[PDB]
Parts: sequence; structure tokens; C-alpha cells
Amino acid sequence: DEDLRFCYDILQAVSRSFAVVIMELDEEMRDAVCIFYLVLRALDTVEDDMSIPVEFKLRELPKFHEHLHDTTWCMSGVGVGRERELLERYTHVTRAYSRLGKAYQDVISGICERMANGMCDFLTRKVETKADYDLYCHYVAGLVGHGLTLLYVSSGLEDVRLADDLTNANHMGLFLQKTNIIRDFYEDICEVPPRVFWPREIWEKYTDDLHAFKDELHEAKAVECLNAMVADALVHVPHVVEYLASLRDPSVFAFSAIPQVMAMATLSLVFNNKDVFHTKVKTTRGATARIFHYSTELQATLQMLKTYTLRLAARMNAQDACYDRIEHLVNDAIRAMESHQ
Amino acid sequence: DEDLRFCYDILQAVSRSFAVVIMELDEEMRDAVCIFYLVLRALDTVEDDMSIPVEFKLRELPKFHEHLHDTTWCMSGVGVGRERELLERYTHVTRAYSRLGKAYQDVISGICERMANGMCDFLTRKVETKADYDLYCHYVAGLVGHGLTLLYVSSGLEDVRLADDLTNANHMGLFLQKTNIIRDFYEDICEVPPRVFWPREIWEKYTDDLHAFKDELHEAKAVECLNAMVADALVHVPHVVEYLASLRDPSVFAFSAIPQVMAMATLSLVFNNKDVFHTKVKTTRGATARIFHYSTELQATLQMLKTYTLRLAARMNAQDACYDRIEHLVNDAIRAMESHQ
Amino acid sequence: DEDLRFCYDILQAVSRSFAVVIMELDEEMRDAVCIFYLVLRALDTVEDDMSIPVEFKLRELPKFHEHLHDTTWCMSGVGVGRERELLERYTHVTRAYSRLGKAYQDVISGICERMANGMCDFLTRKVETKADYDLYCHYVAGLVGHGLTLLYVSSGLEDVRLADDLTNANHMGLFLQKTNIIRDFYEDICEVPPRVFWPREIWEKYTDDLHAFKDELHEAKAVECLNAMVADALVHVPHVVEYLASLRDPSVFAFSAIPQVMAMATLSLVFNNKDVFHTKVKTTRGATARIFHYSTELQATLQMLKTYTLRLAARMNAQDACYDRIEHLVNDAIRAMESHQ
Amino acid sequence: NDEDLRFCYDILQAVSRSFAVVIMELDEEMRDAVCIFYLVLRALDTVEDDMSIPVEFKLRELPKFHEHLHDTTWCMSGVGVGRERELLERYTHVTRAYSRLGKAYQDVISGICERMANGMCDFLTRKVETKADYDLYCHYVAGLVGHGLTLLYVSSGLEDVRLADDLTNANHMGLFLQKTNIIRDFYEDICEVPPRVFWPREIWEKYTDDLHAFKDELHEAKAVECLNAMVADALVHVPHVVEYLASLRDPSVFAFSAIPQVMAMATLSLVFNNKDVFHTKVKTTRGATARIFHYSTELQATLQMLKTYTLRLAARMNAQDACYDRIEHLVNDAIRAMESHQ
Ligand SMILES: CO[C@H]1CN(c2ccc(C#C[C@@]3(O)CN4CCC3CC4)c(Cc3ccccc3)n2)C[C@H]1O
Ligand SMILES: CO[C@H]1CN(c2ccc(C#C[C@@]3(O)CN4CCC3CC4)c(Cc3ccccc3)n2)C[C@H]1O
Ligand SMILES: CO[C@H]1CN(c2ccc(C#C[C@@]3(O)CN4CCC3CC4)c(Cc3ccccc3)n2)C[C@H]1O
Ligand SMILES: CO[C@H]1CN(c2ccc(C#C[C@@]3(O)CN4CCC3CC4)c(Cc3ccccc3)n2)C[C@H]1O
Repeated sequence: DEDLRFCYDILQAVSRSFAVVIMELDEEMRDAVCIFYLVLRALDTVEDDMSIPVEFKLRELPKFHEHLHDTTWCMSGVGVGRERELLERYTHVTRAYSRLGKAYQDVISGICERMANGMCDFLTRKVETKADYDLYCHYVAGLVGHGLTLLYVSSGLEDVRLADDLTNANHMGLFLQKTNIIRDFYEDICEVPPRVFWPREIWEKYTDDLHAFKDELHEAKAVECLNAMVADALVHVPHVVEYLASLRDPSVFAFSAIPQVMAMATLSLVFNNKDVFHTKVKTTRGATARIFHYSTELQATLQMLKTYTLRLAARMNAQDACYDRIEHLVNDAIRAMESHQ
Repeated sequence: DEDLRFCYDILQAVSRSFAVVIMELDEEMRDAVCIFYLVLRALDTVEDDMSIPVEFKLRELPKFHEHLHDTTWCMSGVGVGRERELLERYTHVTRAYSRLGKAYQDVISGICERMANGMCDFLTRKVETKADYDLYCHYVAGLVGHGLTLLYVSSGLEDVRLADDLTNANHMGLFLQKTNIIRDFYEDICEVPPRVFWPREIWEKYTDDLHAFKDELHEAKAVECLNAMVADALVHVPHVVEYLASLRDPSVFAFSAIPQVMAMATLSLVFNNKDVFHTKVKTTRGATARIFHYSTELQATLQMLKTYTLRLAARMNAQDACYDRIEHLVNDAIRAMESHQ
Repeated sequence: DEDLRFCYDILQAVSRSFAVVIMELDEEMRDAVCIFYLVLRALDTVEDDMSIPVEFKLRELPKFHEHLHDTTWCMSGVGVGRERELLERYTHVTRAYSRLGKAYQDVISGICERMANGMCDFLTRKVETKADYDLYCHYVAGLVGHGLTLLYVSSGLEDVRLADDLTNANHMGLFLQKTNIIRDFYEDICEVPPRVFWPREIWEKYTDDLHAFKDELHEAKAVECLNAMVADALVHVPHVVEYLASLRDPSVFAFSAIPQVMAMATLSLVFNNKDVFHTKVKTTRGATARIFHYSTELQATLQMLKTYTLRLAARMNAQDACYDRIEHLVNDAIRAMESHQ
Repeated sequence: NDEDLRFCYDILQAVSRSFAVVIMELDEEMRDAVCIFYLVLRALDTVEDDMSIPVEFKLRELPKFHEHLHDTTWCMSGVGVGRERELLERYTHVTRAYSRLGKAYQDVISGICERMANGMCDFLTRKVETKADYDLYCHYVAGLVGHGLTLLYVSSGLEDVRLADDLTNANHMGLFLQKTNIIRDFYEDICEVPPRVFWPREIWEKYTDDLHAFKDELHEAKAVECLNAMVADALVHVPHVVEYLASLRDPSVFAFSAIPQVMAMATLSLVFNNKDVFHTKVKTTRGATARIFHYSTELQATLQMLKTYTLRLAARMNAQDACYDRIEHLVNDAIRAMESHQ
């Protein structure tokens, strides 16, 4: 049990936010999800550490999941801060893991492997196309959507029908991953070395050098490209609405809804906002408190997504080179919401 | 987007402290309040410029709210520092206003006009009586309490019932105002021409010349007069408590509460303190940081109000001439706080 | 095998209650009642869609029933919510419709056309007289009573002579629709475009304008008017009892009684209650669970109707203006009940 | 020539019998501006007043009614009856003439129109409950016209630019007219379908619980007592009317400005404490209005007439009347402002 207690502790240290959201789940499902997160997080720490060789990563990642059955395994020289501690003490995670249902372990083990191999794929190449963008998001986020959806069904909390078509589940992870990639542009490009995720297929029609977006000189093209990125993430909203409307359990719903509403709030804030290029744009502590509070049931959630979707569209005017493109994407999003009201 | 953005930069420039508090709000609520602030600050700038003929103000102020529906109106040789740019480029403010919802525009127009006329009353007469004091404070502060309240409701974030009886919203405005007037005595009286806000009805009981309190040879009376001003100020705390306890939205609550707790902490410092007469008593950067951080919810806000109230009390003597009044005003305050604990 | 599933899926989505009540019935009668509900629900969507031209509705409505055999038809831009998905996919309806006994088929078509042509009549005028009222209610609800009644006969579950005189069957419908109309005043009045159903005749004698009842200043006459609305509704009770007492099949009786008892309970709730003018007044969860549980046989059903009817009366003194008309009406209903006990 | 301008004057004479005469007597230059200004507002009013249209339409169309002033093709197809409807149909002539006016005249007209449109919207979706609502409603439909006309006097050069410094008295001019009509038109209004009410609850709720009660003779004591309160409220603007009139310098502007005020005082003195107000339309004799048009061309004569009408009004009440003290005071205040300019 002490191990399980370490997991929650490391969890809170590594991700304050998700560690509050996870508390919406019932203990059993919560334990499995917490461990699921720490597993992928440790995985993310290896892929991310740019101080270690690529061959080391392509050597360790593919078989990271196998370690789930080695209560003695742990890695010592990788990552920074808490993350680093997660790997050095990965023992607590794996053993906490072994006390999980067999159905949970399998989902976790499988998602971990598929994500790991997907990470290896993008370690030896960059994100050039939209197809690449969507696949990369699938590997790091979309699969977590799949994973969670399978854990929901396995817990019995949700119907078996949920996992029939894991498409909307993939959309769920994509909306969140994309909103973060859009929002963290500056911070990411300021890393050493730079971290780039925006697809060349998209940014290539606004600039020849992404780093140009950091300069006010090219502020018009930066915002124009920011706006195309938002347009690309909006594609997923209708599917996020469908998925959320199919959930029957209150806990699974709150845990699944909150992040999506936070993402829609953020996205509506980064849309057509030049500040995105020099700072981290975020919702107020007041607005996130309100979102966590009301995202416990469908109707309320749909109206908050509605509200934020309406605030997003209200930040533009005919003159913008996206107005038309964004406008129809907003109506699709709104229709789907009203499609359940 | 340049219109609203000018609003925020000027806001930050003209009032940095309140600029931080307004950032507790979000979306359209914040914009409305930002514009509301700028409209009244411009109004106040014109009203305060003593180089402007009283005759001009008497007719121009009452129609100031009318410039709101005229995106070409601006003023050019008025204001101190950044206040000048506000009047000169007022065009941005009115344009941003023209985009708020009709309900927000109305609260803003209405309050501005009512404050303008109230100022006009006091441009042709001094503050002699306590009734005058309360009425003057209602004109420049209480009404802001009224407006903000109407805006909270108009937004939907607080119940439509909050606006039934604006008596307490007025107390909110009067408590902040009186605390400032008390705290800025020295600075206000030490300029050409002297600004007197303390009602004769209170200070005549302690001297023939208010400008004499500066002298360290009339401190005993100055201090006794100060305590009298503090007592008068304390009358409003129970109502502030009541008003705060009726707020449901977290953003609106932080926004509304922070200035109040700051006010109470400042009141506990100037109370029975001679320094007020030769300098500007301010809180520590730590207390300020503390107040801004925890005033996000009722219980914690009340604990701080109680604490500052008790420290205000523990600073007096059974020997001091106000012991009796203050003690009652203090017990009235706490009784009301516990009333919501 | 797949078309009905859509009908049911959409039925539950479109109307949670009647979906539950609809399940009391035995499959044969069930599928028919389900398709019958949808057909009228789609019809109603087009009728109330304040988007489409009043000039256009009249043109089609009469056609609507004909579309029943046009298993390729579908309207794709009408209404909102799950209603839209219903119309755009009306195909599953029509085809599921061609598998029901030719007998069932005709009632649906016959009733639909009559209801359709009834909506057209009112799509041009207003509800002024109590006669306008009964007639309108006859088109939307009354005919449904006929339909369902003619379906009970066809099924062979009820005596073939149950449909000879349909006056009571029409009373079953008006009682439901009228009670709904009374309870939904606010919800209907606060619509854009506004929705009024209360007969000019009844409220001409109480206020000057109908929207006027929203104001708390007029609870006095808003309620008095409400009571006259209830008093009107109560006229149908005796005939609702008469009708339920004639049913012999357990299933038909349950499906037939539950809605009626629910209506009575709501009626006893809205009577002399100003909350009707600013909120949806409704039976508590416990009360409706009991209604569904006990309304399976005449005697228990009569006891529940009596109880509610007696609470309806217990909410007025010799003080009230409708007291006399009410006391009488309550009596007529109770006699009817006692007449079958 | 300018066939467009002739259309404006023919229609003006068809729609407003009252103001057409005073507008027509104006010095040619500013007259067209005033004519076109009246038409625009009357058009706006027609729309707003047609109850056979959805509030949602007006709330959606009135706020932009001023933008058509710059569109020579805009005209409205089917709203309002009589000559009023014909105006909106061929509104193209009004907008056509508007374009040949001085830019300053155009600006004044647009600004007031828009401010009025939006004010009608306000009271389109709510009621006049308080005396504040009353003054405000009168401000949107009449006071603002006083604002504009004043603005038009300055822009015309006929009056001093100083005239427009403080527009408070101008607003008083509008309210005195509008309030007198609302008082005199009580019955006509309340008999409308749907009924029309402008009398503020804050005043009538004190004499009845249902405004329709005054319709019948059984509540005649309270009706009249309420009518008298309304008149009192109206009398509040007279001192200000006097001040505005005494401040005009051009004879043409003065006659055009004064005649309607004198007609209002005359009508007020006749509806006051007069119970016929609740069953018919009380009005001055044609000879009285002819006498008023003839004499109200210079300050002294106007004051004198205003004075006699005010004294005629005060003589209609008795000590036993409730309003005695209130009226007697307002009367004495009006008469005093008149005496200060003599
Ligand atoms: C089906 O609805 C769900 C969709 N959700 C998702 C989707 C994707 C992710 C993720 C992720 C990461 O990219 C971020 N971080 C942790 C796991 C990976 C790699 C580094 C996350 C975060 C996460 C939560 C729980 C376990 C692991 C990861 N959540 C939460 C619900 O809205
Ligand atoms: C309901 O609780 C509220 C009470 N609050 C108040 C009350 C009064 C004022 C003010 C003010 C001023 O006197 C200062 N300054 C700017 C507006 C006037 C004239 C010159 C202000 C400042 C202000 C804030 C936002 C918009 C306008 C003014 N805030 C903020 C909350 O605690
Ligand atoms: C013989 O007694 C019956 C009386 N019942 C009624 C009477 C009327 C209606 C209805 C209706 C509607 O006006 C409401 N809504 C759905 C159908 C029409 C048009 C839009 C409805 C709803 C309905 C239920 C089943 C099939 C169709 C309609 N039920 C159910 C039993 O108590
Ligand atoms: C400066 O003093 C002036 C005050 N006067 C006023 C004041 C108000 C009005 C008016 C008006 C209306 O309410 C009547 N009608 C036409 C314009 C509005 C809306 C529907 C009118 C009518 C009118 C006359 C000429 C042009 C426009 C409006 N006149 C004339 C002078 O005594």
C-alpha cells in the first residue's frame, strides 16, 4: 500500500492539475488511472530528455512496458527533478501495478508499448505533414484516449458499446494535445534545443522559419498561422461532444469532461492572440475553479463549451483570413452541442 | 483587438494595483469592468483638474456619459501622465464599449451620469456633515459598488436577486473610499489647493483648523480625531461581510473581496497611529501577497477580516477615548463574520 | 431489426418520460405507439420551427402524412437537437412504419393528416376564446387520444366497442395538453419568438397584457388567472376517470393512466402557486416514482387521483375568487371517482 | 425645382397638421433641415409604433434606421397605414433631400435619430413604472428633439453657439410638449389595441390599482385627482421653458420655438382638473390656436399669454382639492420665472 501512496505523491509533484482531476474517479479506477499516468509519464521523461543519446532511447523505449513485471527495475540517469525521481524509484509504480486487475494491467501494458514505439518513430524524424501531426498526437495523446476508454469499460462503470469504435476516443486525446501544442509554442521553441510540433504543412504558408514568429516584425503572419492551428483543433470538438454525451457514469464523466472544457477555454483564449508568441496564455484561477465545479453533468458542460465556443468566434471579424474557415467550424461545434440540448 | 488592448495597457498604466485585481475576472465581465473603470477615471480626471473652469465642468460633466456613443470624441490638454493619453485616445475606449452587450453599456452609462451629477453637487459645496461625507462617498465609490453589482448580475455569474437591494453594495464602496480618505489625509491636505474630505461634523470636535493636525503639537487631538474617522469607517464592515457571503462565482468573489481585505488591513494599521499625519501608512509586501492569494473563498476571507479586526482592537487602551465605540464596532464586525462561519 | 432500434433510441432521447411509459405496453402495440409518437413529433417540429416560412408550412403539413410511404423522404435543416436527427433520418420511421398492421398504419396516417391540417388552421390565427383553446388542444393532443384509442381497439386488447364514441378519448388528450400548457407558461412566454396558448378570453378578464404576469407585482392577478386556467382543466377530469374505468388490459391501462395521474399531480402543484411564473414547477422524484409504481389498476389509480384532487382543493380558502367554481369542479371529479370505487 | 423637397413638404403637411404650419413659416435656409428632420423621426416613429410587427424585428432594425439616411435606395415596403406608410415607401425622397443639406445639419439629424431609435428599443421591451422611466421615455422621443432643434439653430448660425452649451432646458422644452400630449391623450391611448400607457405607476398606483378603472365614471374622483398629479409633474418644466424662450435671439427661431409651448400650456390649462379627459379629446378652440400663432412671435407677448394660461389653470382648482398646495406652488414658480423676464 505504501507503494500506491508513493504513486499519488509523485503524481501531485509531477502534475498538480491532473492530480486534482483524477480525484473525481472512484478509488479502484483511480488507482489504475494514476498508475497508468505515471507509467506513460516515466515514458515521456525518457523520450524528452535531450541530454541522452537517441540510440539509448530506441533501445529502452520499445521494451519499457516489459518492466511492468520487474518489481526491481528502475533507471538512474534520466530526466530532471521529480520526473527523474519517478524513474529512479519506478519500483513503487510497477509493484503498485501488480496489485491491479488483470484487465487494467493489459490495457496499460499495451498502450504503453504502442505509445513507446510511436515515440521511437518520431525521435528519428520531424513533424512535416498534417497527417504526421495527427499521428504524433495519436501516439502521445490519442492512445491515452483509447486506453482510458478501455479502462472505463473494463471497470464496468461504462457500457461495452463505448469501446466499439475508438475514433471519438482518439479525438478526445487530440483536442487536448493540440490545444497544448498551440498554447505552448513560445515555451517550446525556446527550449534548447527547440521543440517544434506545429506541422510544416501548416506553418510553411506563413513563413520559411518558424522562429520568425518570435519577432514582432512578422506578428501578422504568426497570428494568421496561430489561427490556422486553432482551426485545425476545432475539427475535433464535435467528436468531443459526441463522446462526452455517450458517458453514463458521473465519475467517469467529470474526469473526462473537465480537461476538455479547460482545453476549449484555453483555445478560445489563444485564438487570434499575439501574446501566444511571447508568453503562456492561461485561464484565470477563478475560471478554472468554475469549470471544475460545473463539469459534473452533460447539460452544464455543453453550455460552458457553448459559451467558450461563442467567445472564440467573437474574437474575430470578416477581415481575418480565417473568419470564414473558423465560422463554419464553430457552427459545427455549436450544432453538435445543441444536438444534445 | 487594438481597442480593448489599449484599454488594458492604459488600465495597467493608470492604476497598476487595481489592474491586478481586475485580472481575477475573465472574458466579457472583465472587459466591461475594465471599460467601466476607464470611463470613470476619465470622468474623475476632468473633474479633478483645477485649471478647468468650474462653469465648464458644471455642464460638461453631466453630459460625459453621452460621449460613450460617439467614437470620435476625445480631449487633448487634460490629465496627469498616462491619464492624458486616456482622454486623448478615448476613442479606443468608446469603441470597445460600443461592442459590449447592451446591458453592460447601460450600467456603465447610468452610473457615469449619476456619478457625474453627484460630483457636480460637490463642486459647489464643501463636505461639512457626516451625511455629506456618506453622500460624497456614495457619489465617487458607493455607486461603483452599485454598478459592479449590476454588472455581476447582468453577466449571469451571480443571481439576479443580488441586485434587489443595493444598500450593501454601497457599503462596499464606502468602506474602500473611507479607508483611502483616512489613509491619504496627509497627502491630500499637503497640496495646492488643499483637498479636504474629513467632515467638519467630526473634526470640529477636535480643532478649528484641520491643517493643524500636521503639527506634532496637536497630535493627541489628531489621533483622537483619526480614531473617530476609523470608527465611522468600521460601521461598514458587517455589511461588507454580508455582501461577500452572498457571492457565488469564484472570479467575482476574488475580485470583490481582495480590495475589501486590503482595506481592512490598512484600517488596522492607520488606527490610533500618529504616522498617518506625516506619511503614508501601507501594508507589507508580504501581507499584500497573502491577501491577494487567499481571498479566493469566503471562509478564508472571513478569517483574515476577523484577524485584522482583532489586531485593530488590540491596539487601543481602555484609556483611549474611543475604546467604548470601537469595541462595539469590533464586536459587531466579528459577530457578523461568525454569522457566516 | 435496426430501424426500430433507431426509433426507440430517438424516442428515449426525444422524450424520456413517454419512453418509460411506452415500455409498459406489449411489443405489438409498442412498436406502433412508438412510431406513432415519432411521426407526430416530427410533424410538431416543422410546425413550431420558427425558422421556416409561415407561408411554407401550410403548403407541406397536409403532405406530411403522405410522406409516410415516401421511404426516401427527409427534411434536413429543421428544428434543433435530437429532433433534427429525427427528421433528417425520418427514413427509418417510414420503413419501420410499413411493417405494422395496415390497421395501425391508417390511424397514424389518418390522425397525422387531421392534426397536420389542424396546425395549419392555427398557424395563422391566435388562441382568443376558450373554444379556440379546446380546438387547438384537440388538434395536438385530443386526436392522439383518438389514435391511441383506435389502436387499443385494433390490437384486440380492448373491447372493439371502445372506439364507438371518442369524446372521452378527446378529454384524455386535452387534460394532458392543458395541464402542460398551464405549467409551461413561463417557459413558453419567455421564448423568442414568444409562445402563448392561454386563451385571450380567460386572461382578458385578469390582466391587460399576458407578458405582464412575469412581474412579481402581479402575482395577485397572475395567480387568479392561473387558478381559472386550472379550473378550466378540471372540467376534463370526470371524463378521464370514465375512460380509465373502461379499460380491461393491464398494459393499456398502465400506459393510459400514468400520464393522466402525472398531469393531475402537476395540476395540484401549479394551482395557486406563483412559482409558475418564473420556474418549471414539477413533481418531486419520489412522487413520480410512486405514480409509476401504483397506477397499474383502477382502484389504486382512483385513490391517487382523488388524493391529488383533494390537495388541489386544500390550497384555497373561501377567501379566493375561484373558490366556488373550484369547489364544485373538484366535487364533479371526486364523484366520478367514487362512482367507480 | 428639387422635386424631392416638394415631396417632403407635401407629406409633412399630410402627416402633421399641427407642426407643419410652424415649420412652414420658418426662414427658408433652416426650414428644409427641420422639415427633413421631422420626416426622419416620424418615419422612425411609424415603424416603432406598428404593433403588427415582432418586437424582435424593431429591436433588430431601429438601431440602424439612421444608416439608411446615406442610402438613396432604402425604403420600407409595408408598415403603418395612412400617409405615414406612404412616407416609409418613398422614404427615398427624404434621404435624397437629406444629401443636399449642409454636413452639420446631416450630423445633427443622424445622431439624434440613432439616440432615439435605441431609446425606443429600451422601452419597447419594458414599461414606464417610475417617474424616472417617464422622464426618460419623454427624453428619448421628445427631449432629444429639443436637443436636435437647438443643435440645428446653432449650426444654422441664427442662434449663438452658446445656445447648445447646456441642453438641459432644451430637454425641458421637449418634455413639456410630450407630457402635455400624454396627459391629454390618456383615453385615446388606453383605448388602443393593444392599450397604450405612459402615465407612471409611481403616480397612478396611488389613485387606482388598475388604470382602466378611470375609464368608467364610478372612479371619477380618483381619476381626476390622478389627472391633477400628472399636470403637476408637467408644470415642473415651465420655468425652464420660459428660460429657454427668453434666451433665443432670432425672431424666426423664437416663433417656431414658442408657439408649440404656448399651445401646450393652453392645452394643459384645459385638461387640468377636467374629467372630460377620461372619455374624450379635450382641446383649444381653433380661434385660440389662431390667436396663439398670431401673437407668440416675440418674448413679451408669449410670456403674457403663458401667464394668462397658467393663471387660468390655477383658477380651476379649489382649496378642497388635494393638488391645491402642489399646483399653487408650481403655478407661482412658473408665473415667477415669467415675471423675471418682463
Ligand atoms: C477520454 O477522455 C480523456 C482524454 N484525456 C486525456 C488524453 C490524453 C492525455 C495525455 C497525455 C500525455 O501526452 C501527457 N503526459 C502524460 C501522458 C502523455 C505523455 C506525457 C491525458 C492525460 C492523462 C490522463 C490519465 C492518464 C494518463 C494521461 N488525458 C483525459 C480525458 O479527457
Ligand atoms: C462590490 O465590491 C466592489 C467595491 N469596489 C470598488 C468600489 C469603488 C471603486 C472606485 C472608485 C473611484 O472613486 C476611484 N477612481 C476610479 C473610479 C472612481 C473615481 C476615481 C472601485 C474601483 C473600481 C473597480 C472597477 C471599476 C471601477 C472602479 N471598486 C471593488 C469591489 O471590492
Ligand atoms: C388514451 O390516453 C392517452 C392520452 N395520452 C396522450 C395524449 C396526447 C399526447 C400528445 C401529444 C403532442 O401534442 C405532444 N408532442 C408529441 C405528440 C403531439 C405533438 C407533440 C400523448 C403523447 C403521446 C403518447 C404516445 C404516442 C403519441 C403521443 N399522449 C397518453 C394516454 O394517457
Ligand atoms: C426648441 O423647442 C422646440 C421643442 N419642439 C419640439 C419637441 C419635440 C417634438 C417631437 C416629437 C415626436 O415625439 C413626435 N413625432 C415626430 C418626432 C417625435 C417622434 C414622433 C417636436 C416636433 C417636431 C417639430 C419639428 C421637427 C421635428 C419634431 N417639437 C418644437 C419647439 O417648441
